[PDB]
Amino acid sequence: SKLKPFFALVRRTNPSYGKLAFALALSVVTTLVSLLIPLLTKQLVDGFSMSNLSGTQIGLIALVFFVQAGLSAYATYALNYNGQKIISGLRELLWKKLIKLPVSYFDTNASGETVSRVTNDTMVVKELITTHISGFITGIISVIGSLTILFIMNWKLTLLVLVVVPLAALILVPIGRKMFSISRETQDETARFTGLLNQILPEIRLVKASNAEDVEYGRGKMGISSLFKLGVREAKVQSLVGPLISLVLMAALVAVIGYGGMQVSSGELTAGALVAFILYLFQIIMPMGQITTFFTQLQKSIGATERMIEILAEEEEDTVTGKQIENAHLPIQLDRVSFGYKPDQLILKEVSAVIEAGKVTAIVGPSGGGKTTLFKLLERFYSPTAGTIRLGDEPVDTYSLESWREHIGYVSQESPLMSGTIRENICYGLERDVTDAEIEKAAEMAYALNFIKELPNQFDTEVGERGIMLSGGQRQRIAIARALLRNPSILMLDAATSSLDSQSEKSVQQALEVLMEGRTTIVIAHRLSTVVDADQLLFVEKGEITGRGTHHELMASHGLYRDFAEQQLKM
Amino acid sequence: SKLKPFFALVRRTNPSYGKLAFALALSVVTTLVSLLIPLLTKQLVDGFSMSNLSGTQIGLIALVFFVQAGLSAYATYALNYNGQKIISGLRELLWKKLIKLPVSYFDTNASGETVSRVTNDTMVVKELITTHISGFITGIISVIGSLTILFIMNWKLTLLVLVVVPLAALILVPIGRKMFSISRETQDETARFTGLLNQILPEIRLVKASNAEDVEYGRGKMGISSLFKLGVREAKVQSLVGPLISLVLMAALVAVIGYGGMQVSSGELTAGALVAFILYLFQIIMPMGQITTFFTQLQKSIGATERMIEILAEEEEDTVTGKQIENAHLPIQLDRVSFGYKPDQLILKEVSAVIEAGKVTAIVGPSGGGKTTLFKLLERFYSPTAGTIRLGDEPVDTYSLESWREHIGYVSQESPLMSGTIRENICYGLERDVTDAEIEKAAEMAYALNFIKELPNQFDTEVGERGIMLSGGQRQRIAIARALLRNPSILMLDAATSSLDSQSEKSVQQALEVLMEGRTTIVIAHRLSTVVDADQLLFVEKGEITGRGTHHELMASHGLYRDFAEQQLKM
Repeated sequence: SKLKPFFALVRRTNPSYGKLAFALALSVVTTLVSLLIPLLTKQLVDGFSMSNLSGTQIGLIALVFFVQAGLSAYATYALNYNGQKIISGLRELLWKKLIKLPVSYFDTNASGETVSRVTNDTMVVKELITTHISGFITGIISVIGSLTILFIMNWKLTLLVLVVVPLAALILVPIGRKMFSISRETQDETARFTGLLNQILPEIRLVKASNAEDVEYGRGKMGISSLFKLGVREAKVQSLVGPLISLVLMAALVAVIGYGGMQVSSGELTAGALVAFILYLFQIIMPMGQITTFFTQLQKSIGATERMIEILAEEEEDTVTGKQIENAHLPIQLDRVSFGYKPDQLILKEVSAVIEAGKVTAIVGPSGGGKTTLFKLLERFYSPTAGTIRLGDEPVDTYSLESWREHIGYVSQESPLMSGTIRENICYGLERDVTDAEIEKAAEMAYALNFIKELPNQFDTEVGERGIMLSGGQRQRIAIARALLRNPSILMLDAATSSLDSQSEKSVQQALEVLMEGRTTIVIAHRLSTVVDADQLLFVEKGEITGRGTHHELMASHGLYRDFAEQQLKM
Repeated sequence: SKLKPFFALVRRTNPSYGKLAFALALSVVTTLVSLLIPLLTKQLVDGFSMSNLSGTQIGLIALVFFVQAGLSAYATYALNYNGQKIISGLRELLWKKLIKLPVSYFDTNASGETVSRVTNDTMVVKELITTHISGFITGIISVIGSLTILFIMNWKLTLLVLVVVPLAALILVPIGRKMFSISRETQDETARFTGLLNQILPEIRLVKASNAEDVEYGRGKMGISSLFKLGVREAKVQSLVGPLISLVLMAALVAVIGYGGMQVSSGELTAGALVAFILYLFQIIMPMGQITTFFTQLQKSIGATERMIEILAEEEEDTVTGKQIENAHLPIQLDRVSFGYKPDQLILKEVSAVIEAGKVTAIVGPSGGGKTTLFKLLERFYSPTAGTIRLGDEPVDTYSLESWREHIGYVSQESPLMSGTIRENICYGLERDVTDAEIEKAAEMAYALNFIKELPNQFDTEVGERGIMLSGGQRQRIAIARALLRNPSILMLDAATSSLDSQSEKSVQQALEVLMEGRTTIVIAHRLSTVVDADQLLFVEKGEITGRGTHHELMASHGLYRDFAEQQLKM
């Protein structure tokens, strides 16, 4: 059944089903060659006297090894190469989907867990396909055909003793499991002792100050004594297991080998059959581990595939919405917007607001209310189900979300840089324009080129893999220049105006007030600089609008009664 | 040479020599028995038909096996039991040392590395001693005896073949090493890709703002392409190495046992000898690897051995210093006190100050000032070298430090508590007095019976692993109450007064003041409650005494002014 999802995925990785079959059959004939190997040695033993035909048989055996090696090598290379093509396809599709579609909240599920899933689960799937789909088939064919050749070579003989030996081995194994259990308890208790020590040391200050080194020495002694008793336990078990292991194993080996010798010395027809038997039981034992490993890893592989298809399931979309985009200059309207999170959580309720077009307007929200949610609603990652943010007499959703975000003036103080150089900022500003060679021209025009440390270079200025060797204000003004470059039509502001002085704060304030004056400006912050800057301001509390109007007597009085208490809470 | 420190440490262990000798000789006996084993099988197989007397012979085989197993078991039990005894001795010595002598500075080295040192190095030493000394002697004996009896068995034919086969194995090994290295290069690029994805992920919100989804899709595709490139090389190397490994190993084994069979059909010196040789050959594989293991872990542990003596190296002093402490109510004097963390560092320079008996004391310190080291040397954890700290005309260096230490009391900022219950703190308030059964009544006197009458249980109420069951305020109050009761002479702390408000702050302040109408106090906190409760107010700057005099006028003029007024403005 799970083969259905597994094959669905490998079908999503579409083009190598014939080469894989080639590889599998070549591996099969490889194992058959390995089966052949003993018999030529058997003939060699049969010759036994002269060197000429013995030399010919040596030639044959060397040739057959060489064929086995070459063909097996080709099979393995083909298998792994195809598998790496497969894994390339998997990662390509997965990354494409995972970046393109899934709107913000899904990556809100987790951060490192997703990329971890991708990496490790892809690796497991690939190793599975190539190594284990080889190994299981080759080994099972090997072992069944091998016991068959044993039946042919040996009757109701020294193959029966062989098959009863692992009976005793299975009787053996649980003893090793018990040893493993005691070992587990051992590192468990050692970790306990380590934790006790970790607790004790940092407070050595109070320990000494109390003159209580003696009771602590006693605590250590107790812990050590407990570890000592457990060590004695492990000792007893280890001693009664190990020699028992050696006993049973060596004894069974002696039984097998010496009973074969009993056959050969008796004149039974087993002397080159004996060398065949030893070689060939060797080839028998070699591949059992592969069988067991496949049996184990199948479960994890299938779970991984389930995870993969789960990640592939969900969907999102952006230009698909429409093309009804216009000049995008109209007041933003929130109409009875109640949609928040999952319809059963309901973090929002009927939130309605009117912000005039081309007007600087900020918001104020509580630390733990709905301010961040209203932020993510203005930036419109969430899909309003109950509420409606009115724009353009209801094409607000209808026109391309890509076109709308193409008008967005996104900015935030937290935002570091994408890895690389300064040019990549405007390359991100690319919208099939590339801004030609108006890139540095605009950098100059809007104050950005005046500022990145006298432009050490226009392209070689490496912003950093992470961006450490640059400060916050620098990157924030880089971003504001980027947004001014993109489209200076609709501006949002997280108000990246924090501790960047009174030089850079006013710098970005005039940047938004001059370059972005007539067009729409939206601010979200906590300080009074933004509330006095904005022409209109609204206030949000318990996930509901609780303030409106201009910001002079209105917001002063809004403060005075309750918002002043809120501010005093902030300080 | 290094065996001399090894012997010195295990001599610090002391009682084991004879028992270890017994065990080692027993293991030698066992390995000789193992050598003996297959000769019995050879006698049996050369017996040959006539399973009757074969019964007696195989019974002799069985008894030899049984005595081998039992002797080996006793050997292993003795080895591990003794080794655990040495581990006990080491752990007790390290713990007694570490807790008792090392003054705070040795811990200021750092914390976690020391406990990791302890646990891991003890484990390594145990494993070394017992497993690897036994194994090294066992293996050398086994392999040498094996080669000798193999001489005596087949001479020039079998030994030459056997010796030359590991020659081809050594030919093999470097290719396996190269495969391993390329595999490591493989995980290197996997981690590179992982880090790229990790970096890009919050950059998903950034790019969804920035609309460069195709740009990042491309970035991921180049990353995947690089991984695919490397995978091709990994594939080629794996394909080359694998078949070559199988080739050499299987073909050489063919050579060996087939030459045996060639001889067998040759009617040379054969039959059970083949059966004998086979057993001996396996008698090599179990020992061989152990040699390798011993040849590594030793040096590992020997460094641990060095590490051990290093911790054992440090020495320190206590109550063997002397005894002169009895009223402990004389003014303390700081006379030219000049010693930082190290004489060369000179964090502290000739600081001189006066504190009269019973006077409250408050110390004002900056973040970068030597305020912490000043407090630590008041704790007398920083040994005076040049300067002199003396109350009672320099007995500080004559009487025992711990004596002054019970005569003083301390509580820190965080003020955690010993793992366990209420009994931890109160019983730590014991100095052979045992404080009868008034501990709870005294706690009541010190306003500590609040959480006695909480009473989840008087003694059974347990705080958890660390003590998170309680809160900062209640832990602070219980600890201070108990310790101040325990030590009513000098009184000292860093004022663990916090956001524990006005109820806890005032209550604990008045309680400690009740503890000290006739007792001396000193505080180095960073607020103003203790200073206005203090009659002398002092400041530290650059490891130098400044800002002395009475609180109100003198501090407002100079002490509480200057940088303190500056940071008050910063408040």
